[PDB]
Amino acid sequence: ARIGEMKRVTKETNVSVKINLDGTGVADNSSGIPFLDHMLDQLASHGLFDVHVKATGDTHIDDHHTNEDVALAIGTALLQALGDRKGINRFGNFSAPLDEALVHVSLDLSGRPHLGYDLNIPTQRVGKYDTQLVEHFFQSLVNTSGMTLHIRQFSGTNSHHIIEATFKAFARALRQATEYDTRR
Amino acid sequence: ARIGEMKRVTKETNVSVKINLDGTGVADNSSGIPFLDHMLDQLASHGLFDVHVKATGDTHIDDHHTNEDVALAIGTALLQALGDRKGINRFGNFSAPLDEALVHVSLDLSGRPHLGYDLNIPTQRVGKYDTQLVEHFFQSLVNTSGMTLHIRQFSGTNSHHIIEATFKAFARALRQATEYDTRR
Amino acid sequence: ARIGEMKRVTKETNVSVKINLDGTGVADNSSGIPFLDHMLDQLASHGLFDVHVKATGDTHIDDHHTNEDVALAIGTALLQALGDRKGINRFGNFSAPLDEALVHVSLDLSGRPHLGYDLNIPTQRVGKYDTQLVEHFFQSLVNTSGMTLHIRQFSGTNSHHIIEATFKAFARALRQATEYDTRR
Amino acid sequence: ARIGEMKRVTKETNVSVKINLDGTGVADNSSGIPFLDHMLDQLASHGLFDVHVKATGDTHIDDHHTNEDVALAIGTALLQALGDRKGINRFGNFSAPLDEALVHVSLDLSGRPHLGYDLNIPTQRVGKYDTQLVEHFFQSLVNTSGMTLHIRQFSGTNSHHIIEATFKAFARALRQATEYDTRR
Amino acid sequence: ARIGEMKRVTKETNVSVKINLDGTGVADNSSGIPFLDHMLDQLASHGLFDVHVKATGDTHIDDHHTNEDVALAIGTALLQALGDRKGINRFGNFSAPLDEALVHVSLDLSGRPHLGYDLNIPTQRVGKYDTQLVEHFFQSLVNTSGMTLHIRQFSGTNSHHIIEATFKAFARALRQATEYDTRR
Amino acid sequence: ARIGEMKRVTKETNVSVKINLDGTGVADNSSGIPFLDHMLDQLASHGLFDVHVKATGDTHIDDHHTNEDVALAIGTALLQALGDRKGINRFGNFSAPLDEALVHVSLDLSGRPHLGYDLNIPTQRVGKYDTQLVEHFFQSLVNTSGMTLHIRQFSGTNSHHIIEATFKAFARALRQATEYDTRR
Ligand SMILES: O=P(O)(O)OC[C@H](O)[C@@H](O)c1cnc[nH]1
Ligand SMILES: O=P(O)(O)OC[C@H](O)[C@@H](O)c1cnc[nH]1
Ligand SMILES: O=P(O)(O)OC[C@H](O)[C@@H](O)c1cnc[nH]1
Ligand SMILES: O=P(O)(O)OC[C@H](O)[C@@H](O)c1cnc[nH]1
Ligand SMILES: O=P(O)(O)OC[C@H](O)[C@@H](O)c1cnc[nH]1
Ligand SMILES: O=P(O)(O)OC[C@H](O)[C@@H](O)c1cnc[nH]1
Ligand SMILES: [Mn+2]
Ligand SMILES: [Mn+2]
Ligand SMILES: [Mn+2]
Ligand SMILES: [Mn+2]
Ligand SMILES: [Mn+2]
Ligand SMILES: [Mn+2]
Ligand SMILES: [Mn+2]
Ligand SMILES: [Mn+2]
Ligand SMILES: [Mn+2]
Ligand SMILES: [Mn+2]
Ligand SMILES: [Mn+2]
Ligand SMILES: [Mn+2]
Repeated sequence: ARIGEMKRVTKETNVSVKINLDGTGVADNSSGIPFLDHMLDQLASHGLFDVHVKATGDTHIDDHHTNEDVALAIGTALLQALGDRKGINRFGNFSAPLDEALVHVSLDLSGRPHLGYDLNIPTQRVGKYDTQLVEHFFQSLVNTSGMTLHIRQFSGTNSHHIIEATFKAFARALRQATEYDTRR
Repeated sequence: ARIGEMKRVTKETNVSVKINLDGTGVADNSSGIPFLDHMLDQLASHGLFDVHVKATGDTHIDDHHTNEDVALAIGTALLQALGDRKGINRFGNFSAPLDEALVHVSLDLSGRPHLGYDLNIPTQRVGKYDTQLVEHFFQSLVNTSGMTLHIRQFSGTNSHHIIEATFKAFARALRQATEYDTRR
Repeated sequence: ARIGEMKRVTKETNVSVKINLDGTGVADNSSGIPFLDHMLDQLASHGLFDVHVKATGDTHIDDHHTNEDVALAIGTALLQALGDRKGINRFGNFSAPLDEALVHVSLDLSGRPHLGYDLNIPTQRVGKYDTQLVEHFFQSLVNTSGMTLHIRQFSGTNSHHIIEATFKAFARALRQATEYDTRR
Repeated sequence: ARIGEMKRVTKETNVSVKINLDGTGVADNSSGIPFLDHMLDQLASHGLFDVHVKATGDTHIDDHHTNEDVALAIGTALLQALGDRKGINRFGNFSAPLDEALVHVSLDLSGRPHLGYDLNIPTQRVGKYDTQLVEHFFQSLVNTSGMTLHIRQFSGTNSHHIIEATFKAFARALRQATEYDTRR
Repeated sequence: ARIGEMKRVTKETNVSVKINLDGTGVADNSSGIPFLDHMLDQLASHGLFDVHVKATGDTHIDDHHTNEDVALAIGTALLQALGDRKGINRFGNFSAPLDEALVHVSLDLSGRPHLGYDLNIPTQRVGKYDTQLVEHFFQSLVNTSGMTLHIRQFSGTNSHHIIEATFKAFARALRQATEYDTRR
Repeated sequence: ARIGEMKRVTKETNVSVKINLDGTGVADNSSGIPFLDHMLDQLASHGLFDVHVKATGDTHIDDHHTNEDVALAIGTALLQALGDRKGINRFGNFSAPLDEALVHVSLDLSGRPHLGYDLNIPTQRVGKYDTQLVEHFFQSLVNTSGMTLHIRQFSGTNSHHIIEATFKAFARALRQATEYDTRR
């Protein structure tokens, strides 16, 4: 089983993260940000990873520094879990709906970081969560993990539906790229 | 008296609902969402139904899952109260103002679900309540009850006035369609 | 083997339907509408289902009531064949060409009905079949089965080619979503 | 193992080609055109075919006649390797990135030739290779093999990145369509 | 060492301020406004001033009166610390980035107050802090200190990044203008 | 003296690089690309670094793979030379002309990679060198070194003048950011 780990402490935040790439979908996510915990459960449920996050930070300023440090920690742990990368599929591709929304995702585990982001989120807040932090989460994840990632919206109107469909399609495309390629 | 009931429990919410179609306007509505309780009182007061709702949920994420599960429960209870549908008017139609706002409603108790929605709500929050949830409430209600519904705005500026006039006109059109047609 | 059945008789039509989700591609389709029989054979041939339809109706008015009642019967039989839905893939996705035409399909077996339809069919009749009935067929199927469905055109000019490519891509995406997920 | 062969000699060129559809990714490509050799290596590496090309021609006029005759020879050898086409998947579909570029490919091994081409290459030369020859290569390949092919660009800026991503996505979609379908 | 002081009490607020122009970067900032404390720490860290603020006010109306009175107090203390202004550089100029944002600042310690402000902040709230108060802060500071100030945005998208880059560039330009000019 | 080193060998290229941050302007640059050697001499001459590059590659395809691998090696060696980064200026800023051209540069040695690129180069080739490789050079350098970089054109017409003025302004801004800050 490919298991990666990371711990990071600064003057703003304290973060611990653990990821299993050959899991059964166990989730235990307790950051300081309740809506982000709901999205990280989708990564376990539709990708079948084991995911565990614990974090405390400076949320009386805002949620920005806690959102950034958690995303950096997940990228580092994924790069440690993958290792040599011998014998994997390496590419993944999927489109996923939630009622009237639909999002398309493709990625490549290349060693070269890049983000292409093309979403149109029509409100500024979902509950207490700020909607500019969705794009900042994915940009910090690709910088520490070294992946090429493209995200593109086909339709949708409700803001809760659009974000949750992104995290569903991302989970299924990442599951495809990390599985072993039994050859032709 | 035509009385319908429903109870639904999931990992997000716990909901109980009871509706009387031949009532005197008794209201007892205690969801977790205070502005939605104020709108459900209009359904009892202007339609003369008896309406009772009790709900608890996961409102520290947001109000979305609690708003959706309550609406599904009301649609199921209405379909159980109606039964065979022998001898009713079946169609209803009404327009209702509140100061400078005016909304037109027509519906048909057909067995075929459809929503046509045409409102223009100019702010994002009324009190703590999110304004995209008005359209999600009516879409969940027509899917479990099987009704054809059309809603169209003629004028209006204040957001509180526009939503409360929708729930007034809906109540008077539903009262017309469920009453017995003493024949010509 | 997951097998679903339905019989419906009204003052307009008489319909019998049977579907096997673990089939070998046996087709026996005899509605009153010859072009619709040719499309239902594609569902058996490219999805590997067993499909059987028998229908008579009031085709001297037009084909509308017979087209609607057959589609409702197929949705009910699919919902009975699926049952609990334990252990399936649940999502499906595919794009299919026929000469110069190309159509993209994605779906989710959710319990929440919705149709997104985006085709541009350039003539009014193919043989004797009316081209507005393509959209009415898919809307009746999602209302009884409870599925989320999105259909989108990428290119194409000939009307026979565009409709037949829709039914090919739909068959391959439905085969993906009903198969058992041997886990990671 | 399905192996196809072809030899063609005219007053312009001399060409020999050999392809294995059940290979391990062995490449030995020596045409007179160095950039085209680099693209043919991608077909072996990402599709897992065995590919061997040897060619000499009249490259002091230009590269046009050598580029056309090699493409015709590959189409003939693929049609000989496939034979009866009993029991294959027959359809294939994939999207592939390279940094900021992304291209979508779908195809069908039908017996009816057609090309849909939609790329936007922003310079006239990559090294010594002329960029109008990319479209001429794919048009000659579909005429001798008899396949339906669609190619469409989603993003990209660098000319080397756009062409190499086309040959990657084409390789993965062709691998899907030639594999045996173990039935449902 | 050039040290300036100020105390101001009204029926709205109570404010105490102390600034050292020849400091080592010691910060002790406790206003009633948490996001403004985070920006005042940047003034100590990148300009190497010693800065100390203590304030209480009427924040149950809003943050406006507390934001205005703190800014007036800082301008007065800077004018007392500078004194005669013999032998200083008097002018300062700097451009500073933070990820995708970039802001240009130039100023002159002239005795004539003026503000030129050209920022485009795309949301209304960062955490609890209102974004119209950024411009009101700088206008009150130049009126009591008597400085000419110009602020201009070159790029940027995230609201937290744009404001924090303004306070970084302002700190480095003010450090340049208050240092002693060892002559040519 | 802060000295960094790197050696990288792949199936495309062979590269060796050495950089001194406290140098006297000694240059010894022998890649396979003659115009790129002329630009690397500007980095020694105007920034006062010592720079040494040796490379061989696959330039009969094109110059792309050799241009990319050299840029990656320089970024790694700079990150090794900097180390802890205690006591440096960390920011740099400069604008530089060459006849009718003028380019503005600012950067920050942050640990977070980002490139903003805004040039308009009016021809496709300068000598034998391809002009799309200027942007690819700077993107590979910021990914291995972890710097924030912004480049913006103010005027210019001749292609040789525009590129050489970029490399002059970059050299003077990097010299500023790596020097020791004798404190205030
Ligand atoms: O079981 P699902 O994966 O379909 O989860 C849907 C839930 O009800 C909830 O996550 C949701 C419903 N609408 C937005 N979010
Ligand atoms: O008695 P009414 O039905 O007219 O209720 C009006 C109330 O004052 C209140 O519901 C309201 C007034 N304006 C918006 N809402
Ligand atoms: O064998 P296929 O699946 O390619 O069927 C094609 C048939 O010839 C026919 O269905 C058709 C050809 N053009 C439109 N329809
Ligand atoms: O190993 P890869 O498949 O990612 O090959 C990338 C190579 O470095 C090279 O083919 C390339 C890099 N950029 C354009 N071409
Ligand atoms: O050390 P820095 O000056 O780069 O501070 C950056 C911090 O992480 C934080 O202030 C920040 C990061 N993004 C916005 N704010
Ligand atoms: O001495 P300089 O730095 O001005 O170098 C100018 C040279 O003549 C040469 O590099 C040049 C002149 N025009 C373009 N390049
Ligand atoms: Mn940030
Ligand atoms: Mn949800
Ligand atoms: Mn919902
Ligand atoms: Mn009211
Ligand atoms: Mn109808
Ligand atoms: Mn046909
Ligand atoms: Mn030709
Ligand atoms: Mn290449
Ligand atoms: Mn004021
Ligand atoms: Mn910050
Ligand atoms: Mn490259
Ligand atoms: Mn020169």
